[PDB]
Amino acid sequence: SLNPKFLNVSSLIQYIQSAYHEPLREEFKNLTPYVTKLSKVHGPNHPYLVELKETYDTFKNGMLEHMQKEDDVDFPKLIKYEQGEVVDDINTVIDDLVSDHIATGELLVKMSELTSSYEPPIEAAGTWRLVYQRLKALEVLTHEHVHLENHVLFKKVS
Amino acid sequence: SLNPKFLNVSSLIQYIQSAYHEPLREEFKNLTPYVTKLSKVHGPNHPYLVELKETYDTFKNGMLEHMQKEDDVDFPKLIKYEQGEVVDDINTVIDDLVSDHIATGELLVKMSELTSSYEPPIEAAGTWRLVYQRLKALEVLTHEHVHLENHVLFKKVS
Ligand SMILES: [Fe+3]
Ligand SMILES: [Fe+3]
Ligand SMILES: [Fe+3]
Ligand SMILES: [Fe+3]
Ligand SMILES: [O]
Ligand SMILES: [O]
Repeated sequence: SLNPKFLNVSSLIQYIQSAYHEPLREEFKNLTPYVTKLSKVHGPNHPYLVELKETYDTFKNGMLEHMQKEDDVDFPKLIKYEQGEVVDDINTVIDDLVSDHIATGELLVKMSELTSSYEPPIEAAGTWRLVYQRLKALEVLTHEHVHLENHVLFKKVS
Repeated sequence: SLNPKFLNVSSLIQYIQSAYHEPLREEFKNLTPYVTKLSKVHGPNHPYLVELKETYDTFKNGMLEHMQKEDDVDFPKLIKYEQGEVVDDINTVIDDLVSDHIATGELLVKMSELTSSYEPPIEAAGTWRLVYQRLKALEVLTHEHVHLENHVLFKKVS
């Protein structure tokens, strides 16, 4: 099995973008209608599901803006720094990306708290259980993703 | 641990170069003196150690020339073929690389036969036991190396 420590900065970035950023965008497109439906249908009975929709939307919009910043501005800066060019704001860039990750992590903590980890009541059927499983999988994937960035990619440039 | 289907050709090549090629060159530099000393001290009364020295040398020079060919000429062609440019000898390239790996593999089975699968005789000590340990691990390392190229890297482009 392949050890990410041997990748250099630009391969680690290509890997992140293929394994994490693009599947994340696609899962967001696919999953948001279901979160919205769950809120619309059972939110009146259960107000924590409306809070879940809004926390999920905030989580999603933050992640999309964060991945666009990484793809368009900041990952290219890490690559330039690895090649020997002068990059000021390199620790500014790293610190803002770490701040973004910490915020995303606390939103995941909140979503999981809202759903009692991701345990659906016996009242739940179909769309409800789908949303819970997908949100749990999105949390696992996001944890792996930001751990790769924080403890491998950023350590190679700091 | 990485999933190779998200590494493109360029990144997987960089991976192989950091994880196998450069460590293998370092290990050849460090291990050769010990092989030469084992054959010089114990070779006279144990001629299979002299045969082992000559087989190891052949295996090692073939590996070094083969990795040079991949790094300087053939891996860049795999990357160009991934990137759409015309590389009308790609299959020739892959066939010669596969044939090289076969030849190396057979040199390894020979080295293993000479050493009874790298288990030292009782009367061996020190340098003799060191050489068998290091050769055993270098065979393990080389099989992984060759399997990654043959069955992951070369299948991305053929
Ligand atoms: Fe990211
Ligand atoms: Fe990130
Ligand atoms: Fe190789
Ligand atoms: Fe090779
Ligand atoms: O991220
Ligand atoms: O190789």
